[PDB]
Amino acid sequence: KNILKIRRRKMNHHKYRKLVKRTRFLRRKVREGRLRQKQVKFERDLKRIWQKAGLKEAPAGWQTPKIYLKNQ
Amino acid sequence: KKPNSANRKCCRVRLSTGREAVCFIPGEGHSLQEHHVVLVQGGRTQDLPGVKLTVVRGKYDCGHVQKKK
Amino acid sequence: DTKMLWKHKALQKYMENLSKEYQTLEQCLQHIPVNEENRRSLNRRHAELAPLAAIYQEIQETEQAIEELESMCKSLNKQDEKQLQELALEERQTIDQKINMLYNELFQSLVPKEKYDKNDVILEVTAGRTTGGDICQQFTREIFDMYQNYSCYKHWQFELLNYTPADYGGLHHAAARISGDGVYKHLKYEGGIHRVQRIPEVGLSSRMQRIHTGTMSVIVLPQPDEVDVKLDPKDLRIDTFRAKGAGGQHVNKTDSAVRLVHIPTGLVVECQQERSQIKNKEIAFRVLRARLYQQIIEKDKRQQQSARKLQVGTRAQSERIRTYNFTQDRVSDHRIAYEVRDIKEFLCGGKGLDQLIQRLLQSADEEAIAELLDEHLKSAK
RNA sequence: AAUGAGACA
RNA sequence: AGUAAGGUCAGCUAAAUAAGCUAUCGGGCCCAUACCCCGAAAAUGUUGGUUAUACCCUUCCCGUACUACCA
RNA sequence: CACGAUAGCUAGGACCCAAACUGGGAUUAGAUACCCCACUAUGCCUAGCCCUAAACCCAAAUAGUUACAUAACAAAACUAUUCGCCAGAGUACUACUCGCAACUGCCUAAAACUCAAAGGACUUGGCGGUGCUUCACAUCCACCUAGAGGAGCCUGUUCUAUAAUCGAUAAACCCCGAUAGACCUUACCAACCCUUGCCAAUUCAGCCUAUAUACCGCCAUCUUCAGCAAACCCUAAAAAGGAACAAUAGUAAGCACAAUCAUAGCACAUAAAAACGUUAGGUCAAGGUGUAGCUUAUGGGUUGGAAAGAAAUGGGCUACAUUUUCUACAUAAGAAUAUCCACCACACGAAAGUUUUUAUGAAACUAAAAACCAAAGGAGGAUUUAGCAGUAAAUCAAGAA
Ligand SMILES: [K+]
Ligand SMILES: [K+]
Ligand SMILES: [K+]
Ligand SMILES: [K+]
Ligand SMILES: [Mg+2]
Ligand SMILES: [Mg+2]
Ligand SMILES: [Mg+2]
Ligand SMILES: [Mg+2]
Ligand SMILES: [Mg+2]
Ligand SMILES: [Mg+2]
Ligand SMILES: [Mg+2]
Ligand SMILES: [Mg+2]
Ligand SMILES: [Mg+2]
Ligand SMILES: [Mg+2]
Ligand SMILES: [Mg+2]
Ligand SMILES: [Mg+2]
Ligand SMILES: [Mg+2]
Ligand SMILES: [Mg+2]
Ligand SMILES: [Mg+2]
Ligand SMILES: [Mg+2]
Ligand SMILES: [Mg+2]
Ligand SMILES: [Mg+2]
Ligand SMILES: [Mg+2]
Ligand SMILES: [Mg+2]
Ligand SMILES: [Mg+2]
Ligand SMILES: [Mg+2]
Ligand SMILES: [Mg+2]
Ligand SMILES: [Mg+2]
Ligand SMILES: [Mg+2]
Ligand SMILES: [Mg+2]
Ligand SMILES: [Mg+2]
Ligand SMILES: [Mg+2]
Ligand SMILES: [Mg+2]
Ligand SMILES: [Mg+2]
Ligand SMILES: [Mg+2]
Ligand SMILES: [Mg+2]
Ligand SMILES: [Mg+2]
Ligand SMILES: [Mg+2]
Ligand SMILES: [Mg+2]
Ligand SMILES: [Mg+2]
Ligand SMILES: [Mg+2]
Ligand SMILES: [Mg+2]
Ligand SMILES: [Mg+2]
Ligand SMILES: [Mg+2]
Ligand SMILES: [Mg+2]
Ligand SMILES: [Mg+2]
Ligand SMILES: [Mg+2]
Ligand SMILES: [Mg+2]
Ligand SMILES: [Mg+2]
Ligand SMILES: [Mg+2]
Ligand SMILES: [Mg+2]
Ligand SMILES: [Mg+2]
Ligand SMILES: [Mg+2]
Ligand SMILES: [Mg+2]
Ligand SMILES: [Mg+2]
Ligand SMILES: [Mg+2]
Ligand SMILES: [Mg+2]
Repeated sequence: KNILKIRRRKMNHHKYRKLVKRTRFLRRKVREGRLRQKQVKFERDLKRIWQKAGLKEAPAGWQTPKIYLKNQ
Repeated sequence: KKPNSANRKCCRVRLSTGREAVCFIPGEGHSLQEHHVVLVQGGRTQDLPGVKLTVVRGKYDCGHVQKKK
Repeated sequence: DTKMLWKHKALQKYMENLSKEYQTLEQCLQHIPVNEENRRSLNRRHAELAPLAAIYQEIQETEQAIEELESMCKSLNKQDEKQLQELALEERQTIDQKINMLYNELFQSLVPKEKYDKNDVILEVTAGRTTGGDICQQFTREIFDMYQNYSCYKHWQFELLNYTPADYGGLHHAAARISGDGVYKHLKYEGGIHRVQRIPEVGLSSRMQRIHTGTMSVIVLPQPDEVDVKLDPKDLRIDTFRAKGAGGQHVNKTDSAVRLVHIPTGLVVECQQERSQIKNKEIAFRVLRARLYQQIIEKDKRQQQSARKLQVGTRAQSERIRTYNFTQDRVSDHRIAYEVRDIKEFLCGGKGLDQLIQRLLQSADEEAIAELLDEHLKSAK
């Protein structure tokens, strides 16, 4: 019967939900690490825009927000 | 792997592209030593997982199988 | 026999080299004013080859006398026929009597290099993992009792160390120490995998009487000798340097530290714990002895692990040194291609296993001697 | 009242 | 160094009325093993002294533990 | 764009009762589970978030047809317009990436590598601590009688032992091959002899040498179970199945059961029978034989010798008495009776052991009788065997070799 496939998917999900719990703080470090590079790479993309347009400095009053930051 | 059990004479060589791969020696008996030059084909051995190359007998430092004498 | 062994060209050629070398030793000493340091070395080498050179010369004289037998049989007269059959048929047998003494002594005096043979050996048997059931576990018990009875036949001493029975009347694993004079000599080629092919009779596998193949692994490890640390002032350099801490005037004006340096090894042990140098010196000596003793044990572990992880291998039927086929009543060793019948007596130790070991050792000597004779040519070329 | 099968098509 | 402090069945505990559980040995139950039921065996680290012994003290031995500070 | 059970988060309020987690009790080898008791998050109201389900009627929306036509199963088959989705299985409701009031999260979603399969439905068989109905006449429970396990002895295995057989070894081995070993038997061991070495012949005799996993023979067993096999027919296909008596696809023969026969009337009962198969069940050692091995030796003959029981166990005989013991004797008798004691001496129970003698035999080590001797045993732990009437039990006798 099809139960031979639901059980196989049950064990994999049950083992994955223990791999996250055992190494929860390892994922916390990596997630924040990827978020910093995500923000930094976004800054370089905006920095490329104004440099190629001929300007020397970013337009006055423009401070790039940290979109990938925890807020509410 | 079962149900086929034996001792297959293999070797590990580094190819001309720089990669290092596992190869197999067909036939019975060989005199291959370390730092010898051989030629490898693209055949595969069904019994051995992972092995996907075979040395072609009769080229460079490996000769043909020697008849019993 | 020994005559066939001598007829090999490698053995005759090597003895020629000894004959040439032994004569060459005399020529250099008698003629050349050799220096005293070099002269003694040749003198010692001259004495060593003195029995070997004489043995080969007697072989040549004996071989030449055989050539006389061929010539006599050629020139045959009716009256001389009786004389030759009464002399040549006796001289040839007499010649065959003498060559046995020369050839046997050559291998009894050469004595290929041997080591250990006087250290207690631990014999470990396990349960191979190749087939389900107790066919392999039950078979482990039989061979374990085979060696135990074999030790009594060889007048050895058997010391049980570990014994773990299995659920279905078997041996999961076991280990014992065997002490004697020739333990490691005889029990050197018994290490490997012993395959068994039989129809189950007693045990869990007896529920279905179909021929099954199982395996078990035997580990033979020579246990090392004792340890006794020997130290003397020649091996220790003591640097009475100062120490760092908080003692006011006392620390600034006291060398309350010891740096022990083991000259033979190079180890540096420094103790600066207490206030007095006497306390520091006492502890430093104790630590150096303890650390040196630990190094010896770790050396023993590496040697044993590098040996017990070789005989075990991957625990597969592909590797095996002996196959026990109860179905056809044969016990065959793959190395020597020697097959023995009557497994019932073979598994009870005694002469059944002793006879097999004798050919294993003779084959070992044959391989080493044959290679050495070629290696003599390699050194000569 | 927990466990067991190896070289049978 | 000094001081403290302990050794008991194979193992771990409580008592000195040397016991309890487990392990070990024998048997039963089951197709066989384990569980389970039944029966038996088993020790006071060491020497000396403690009416006489043991729980005590002493000697030997192993191992455990704290402290080694002001200049 | 808007919404989305339940669980979960943030803030405030409510709390009868239920209740993850946690604590106690019990069960179990262990029970951080099922069962019992207590109580928290929470289930509830207001405001915000999360956006996941077997979110399954596993069947998409709108118009229709009952024509064509049964893979299987299920909820019968199909046409028109349109959108979404699907390219072997495992890796994978995963890694990396984009968005998200999410931060142990959701959505999107690969590859390296491994295998030649994964998967849907069905058929027969086996099994089920699945349910319903019916039934065990030695039988599972309830229940009857006599015994085994406790002791001695006899005998058979395992282990121990020796230079000194082999085979059986869950039910279906264990007074088994043996209705039978002092030599012989005998196949075992230690020595010492013989090499056309039984016969008409043979570059051949001989082998208790290996293989019951090559076999014929002769059986064990499910089994006092009723089913097996061949011919033929049927099925909108057939792996297979084949009955309804007021009958709906089956038919007549073969083997087995049945009937009959034996135990000198019938009856009943007991014997005898019990197919096809299952366990590669037991037997190369009744004998024969395939294949493999030996051939001045694994063959043949002579002489002597296979002891011994630390210990464990199975099946038996004799007991542990008063329904008994002893004597006479067939069954209506006399006497004894573990206790008393001022001393004594005593019951039941040696089958064992010592000594003597007889029987067989060339040889007694084997058997039997007597005298002496009087030990364990005071109704036997867990557990377990047999029997439904001339049966259990008690007692007597003969025969096979
Ligand atoms: K069925
Ligand atoms: K009995
Ligand atoms: K005889
Ligand atoms: K035969
Ligand atoms: Mg998985
Ligand atoms: Mg190929
Ligand atoms: Mg293939
Ligand atoms: Mg070429
Ligand atoms: Mg060329
Ligand atoms: Mg298994
Ligand atoms: Mg287990
Ligand atoms: Mg919701
Ligand atoms: Mg909710
Ligand atoms: Mg809620
Ligand atoms: Mg949160
Ligand atoms: Mg709240
Ligand atoms: Mg509440
Ligand atoms: Mg409540
Ligand atoms: Mg609890
Ligand atoms: Mg719903
Ligand atoms: Mg769906
Ligand atoms: Mg839908
Ligand atoms: Mg739609
Ligand atoms: Mg609509
Ligand atoms: Mg519609
Ligand atoms: Mg159909
Ligand atoms: Mg397709
Ligand atoms: Mg794929
Ligand atoms: Mg999910
Ligand atoms: Mg995910
Ligand atoms: Mg009964
Ligand atoms: Mg009786
Ligand atoms: Mg008894
Ligand atoms: Mg007995
Ligand atoms: Mg026997
Ligand atoms: Mg047997
Ligand atoms: Mg014979
Ligand atoms: Mg058979
Ligand atoms: Mg009939
Ligand atoms: Mg009749
Ligand atoms: Mg009748
Ligand atoms: Mg009958
Ligand atoms: Mg009948
Ligand atoms: Mg068989
Ligand atoms: Mg059987
Ligand atoms: Mg048999
Ligand atoms: Mg025969
Ligand atoms: Mg036999
Ligand atoms: Mg034959
Ligand atoms: Mg003979
Ligand atoms: Mg008994
Ligand atoms: Mg009987
Ligand atoms: Mg009587
Ligand atoms: Mg009377
Ligand atoms: Mg009496
Ligand atoms: Mg009497
Ligand atoms: Mg008597």
